[PDB]
Amino acid sequence: MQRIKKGDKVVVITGKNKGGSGIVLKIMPARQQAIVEGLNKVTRHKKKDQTTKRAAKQSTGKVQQEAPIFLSKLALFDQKAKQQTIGKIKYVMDPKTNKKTRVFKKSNNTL
Amino acid sequence: AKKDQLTLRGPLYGNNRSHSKTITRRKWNVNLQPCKVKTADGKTTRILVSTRTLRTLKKHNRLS
RNA sequence: AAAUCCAGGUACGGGUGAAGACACCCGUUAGGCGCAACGGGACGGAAAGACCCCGUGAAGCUUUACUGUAGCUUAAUAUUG
RNA sequence: UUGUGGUAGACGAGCGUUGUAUUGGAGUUGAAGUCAAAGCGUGAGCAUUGGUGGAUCCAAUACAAGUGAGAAUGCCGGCAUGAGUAACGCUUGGGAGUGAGAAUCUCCCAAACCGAUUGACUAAGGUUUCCUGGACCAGGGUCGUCCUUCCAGGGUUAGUCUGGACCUAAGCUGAGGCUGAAAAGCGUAGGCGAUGGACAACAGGUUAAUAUUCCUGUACUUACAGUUAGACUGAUGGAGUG
RNA sequence: GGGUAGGUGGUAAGAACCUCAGAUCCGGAGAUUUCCGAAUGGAGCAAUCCGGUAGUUGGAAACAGCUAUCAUUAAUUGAUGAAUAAAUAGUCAAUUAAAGCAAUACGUGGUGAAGUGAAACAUCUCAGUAGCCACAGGAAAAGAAAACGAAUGUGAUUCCGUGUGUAGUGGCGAGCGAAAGCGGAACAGGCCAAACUUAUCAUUAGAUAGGGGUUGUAGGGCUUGCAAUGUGGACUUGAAAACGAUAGAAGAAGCUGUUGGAAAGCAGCGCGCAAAAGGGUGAUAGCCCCGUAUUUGAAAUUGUUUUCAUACCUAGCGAGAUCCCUGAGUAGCUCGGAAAACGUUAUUUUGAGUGAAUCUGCCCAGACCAUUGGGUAAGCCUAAAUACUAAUUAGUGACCGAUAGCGAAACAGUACCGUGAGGGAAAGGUGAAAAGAACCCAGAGAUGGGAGUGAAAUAGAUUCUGAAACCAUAUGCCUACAACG
Ligand SMILES: [Mg+2]
Ligand SMILES: [Mg+2]
Ligand SMILES: [Mg+2]
Ligand SMILES: [Mg+2]
Ligand SMILES: [Mg+2]
Ligand SMILES: [Mg+2]
Ligand SMILES: [Mg+2]
Ligand SMILES: [Mg+2]
Ligand SMILES: [Mg+2]
Ligand SMILES: [Mg+2]
Ligand SMILES: [Mg+2]
Ligand SMILES: [Mg+2]
Ligand SMILES: [Mg+2]
Ligand SMILES: [Mg+2]
Ligand SMILES: [Mg+2]
Ligand SMILES: [Mg+2]
Ligand SMILES: [Mg+2]
Ligand SMILES: [Mg+2]
Ligand SMILES: [Mg+2]
Ligand SMILES: [Mg+2]
Ligand SMILES: [Mg+2]
Ligand SMILES: [Mg+2]
Ligand SMILES: [Mg+2]
Ligand SMILES: [Mg+2]
Ligand SMILES: [Mg+2]
Ligand SMILES: [Mg+2]
Ligand SMILES: [Mg+2]
Ligand SMILES: [Mg+2]
Ligand SMILES: [Mg+2]
Ligand SMILES: [Mg+2]
Ligand SMILES: [Mg+2]
Ligand SMILES: [Mg+2]
Ligand SMILES: [Mg+2]
Ligand SMILES: [Mg+2]
Ligand SMILES: [Mg+2]
Ligand SMILES: [Mg+2]
Ligand SMILES: [Mg+2]
Ligand SMILES: [Mg+2]
Ligand SMILES: [Mg+2]
Ligand SMILES: [Mg+2]
Ligand SMILES: [Mg+2]
Ligand SMILES: [Mg+2]
Ligand SMILES: [Mg+2]
Ligand SMILES: [Mg+2]
Ligand SMILES: [Mg+2]
Ligand SMILES: [Mg+2]
Ligand SMILES: [Mg+2]
Ligand SMILES: [Mg+2]
Ligand SMILES: [Mg+2]
Ligand SMILES: [Mg+2]
Repeated sequence: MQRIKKGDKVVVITGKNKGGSGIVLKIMPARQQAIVEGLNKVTRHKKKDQTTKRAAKQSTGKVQQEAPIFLSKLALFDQKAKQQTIGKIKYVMDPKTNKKTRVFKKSNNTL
Repeated sequence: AKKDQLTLRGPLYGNNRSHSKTITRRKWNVNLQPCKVKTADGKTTRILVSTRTLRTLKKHNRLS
């Protein structure tokens, strides 16, 4: 399975942004990146191009979007625990459904 | 080729040594001669064989 | 663009010198820098002289040079009575 | 105390480069590289500081070498000199327009050369160089708004034209076969091979680009089937013509 | 089968979809596989043209779709059949194999130079090398003594060290150079012909198919007995098991502060280890991530080994007879060559000629003869050690780091040169992240100057660092009567 999936809450443990909590919107496995909403906001200088029916307007000024972040800098966020903390996960297989599930190693919380 | 039809023995390549031991490549050819070999009273083909094979056939009562 | 180019700020007369000097010795002359000309010199440029000699170098050709050989011709022997 | 010029040459002692092995040390508070400066050595050489640079490097003792560049009409790359010099490879003037910019682009009027040709149709070859619009990185021996250059789109219509589905010349290939150490060479029957022989379409119009091909008009030729009438049909071979 | 939550190959954003009834992706097994090319229906200027035959569907037929087949040679079989009665040659049909390529590498065989050295050159060397051709194989070749050789000797072949640069061989010059023995790697010996016998061929067999036999301190056959039912193979089919190969699963351990754009650096306090190999993460991370040590797992294909059964082969010691068999144009010999270290010679081989004997036999022990001794030619097959790497997996380097390393880090045998064979380059690095510079000014525009992002824009796509030659600008000094390495 994968350490980080599309949807789970995640934070950053290195860089200028420390303790930045967000939801992963998209994962590129090949480039080992991850788009997390609200984090790594870059503002491309949006030019103007008019060669299509939609390009006739293409209103784009200082649109701030999301820049991808290396998957190593991401860490899963705990929610079930009363005191939330950042830890590592296991890949135990519970015989109830025989499906692999991530479980933290500093607690006993699933996913 | 200049070779027997019963056997496959062909030419022998060697040196032509003379006085002063000068080397020149030469070829010995087999004594190919025409002969007719009967086989069960028929097919008297005019094969081209060497004299050695001809002698062998003669001493074998023309058997091949 | 081009061949050329060791670095140059690159006079003339007599002598000297590897034996014919822009550069050495002794004298004379000459403000700095161009442009248009013509070829005296720079033993000017292009071509590791084709002439000559050397190399126990190459190649082509010639002959009663040597050693061989294709081909031609003669004999023995086998096919062959 | 005696000495210390020196080529060929002999001998001895050292410097420097890269890497490896053992130790220690420096480095985003800035390593290597790289530039500058008014330093230290007997020599190869070695430091200090500052600028640039952005991640490796230094000292000691040993070991192993693709280990030291000024010359080889040395190889490669760059840049000078000659020199803004020679040259720019047969063809004029003006008016109007476009354009930011015009001797060079567009139109018009002349003018000058070709006119058994610089005119027109095609074979061979070339392979999109053809038409339209746009552009002026590069190419055009100048310029350029322009080009046979570049970009985007488009363009080649056949029963009768040129060649196959027809035929052979020189020649090539060539089952068998002959010859030859091997590879192969020769060669019969067959099969290819036009620059030749046989075979039915002419006139006009149309698009920016095709036209005996598309369109209009009028024709022709060869196959197959049905049908009518007449006739016995007569080749893979013989003969004539070709 | 594994494995998930993403995917629709790169220059590549966007548009439109697919995907949790399990996608994309990885592995095993299959399906489809246009045309040229051994090309093989015929041709031909390669990727084109022109067909025949037998089916089937439309048409009224020509015709047009959709299928299969159609080359040559060799072997076997059958049919037909000339000169010429029979019979062959030939013709036709059916079945089975062969064609070709590459691994710039190893093997065998045929053919086979020259540059060069000898300080010239012809013998010789180079060298049986290069090249040309034929045939393979996973290796090939060789191979079980008519042997070495001088002894109370060894007992197939192959490869390594020594013997030794020795004995020798050489215009005795340049040079060339073993065979014994010894020490090692591996080790394996089998099977036909003839005798004798069985059955069948107009049985003129001298031929076909079986039993018997495979030799040297001679063996086998002929006749007559004892002992044998085993051990082992280079061996066929099966069944079972084990070890692997082709995807994978799990896989421990860290926070705080400081410089900094950014920490992983530095410092403090800790923790894990059968994991301190490596890669990435904004600098230099054992504890951030992927991994590594270790434990594991295969539906399907495939490799090695072992066990059981099962085919095939595989068996000793005597006696008598005194009879038979033991590889012929063969061994020798002569005339020309060659192989061996030998420049031809005892041994090996052959183009021409000639030509033996049959265990009281034949060959050999460097001419040759005698004694002694060794061995059984003229028939075949043979694993292992040995030679090499185009390719697949893992890994290493006191090997290279864009003039180096393969010619080729990039789309290189490309661009380009030549009719052709053939010859043959150069060229890598923005930044952690394109956040690739919106906007304003000048300009026709590219572009430049600001602004903005960024730690840095003198990192700006001309994109790491940026040396010298070379070209310009400037502070200071000197230079227009001056003969200048
Ligand atoms: Mg010779
Ligand atoms: Mg004098
Ligand atoms: Mg000379
Ligand atoms: Mg001479
Ligand atoms: Mg000579
Ligand atoms: Mg004669
Ligand atoms: Mg001295
Ligand atoms: Mg060092
Ligand atoms: Mg520095
Ligand atoms: Mg060197
Ligand atoms: Mg020059
Ligand atoms: Mg100049
Ligand atoms: Mg001049
Ligand atoms: Mg002039
Ligand atoms: Mg002029
Ligand atoms: Mg002109
Ligand atoms: Mg003019
Ligand atoms: Mg005129
Ligand atoms: Mg004309
Ligand atoms: Mg073109
Ligand atoms: Mg045009
Ligand atoms: Mg235009
Ligand atoms: Mg121009
Ligand atoms: Mg028509
Ligand atoms: Mg024809
Ligand atoms: Mg013609
Ligand atoms: Mg036209
Ligand atoms: Mg599946
Ligand atoms: Mg010679
Ligand atoms: Mg010589
Ligand atoms: Mg010499
Ligand atoms: Mg073999
Ligand atoms: Mg895992
Ligand atoms: Mg882990
Ligand atoms: Mg690390
Ligand atoms: Mg003898
Ligand atoms: Mg020899
Ligand atoms: Mg005997
Ligand atoms: Mg003797
Ligand atoms: Mg014998
Ligand atoms: Mg290179
Ligand atoms: Mg370079
Ligand atoms: Mg070409
Ligand atoms: Mg700027
Ligand atoms: Mg530059
Ligand atoms: Mg730079
Ligand atoms: Mg003065
Ligand atoms: Mg004066
Ligand atoms: Mg003077
Ligand atoms: Mg002076």
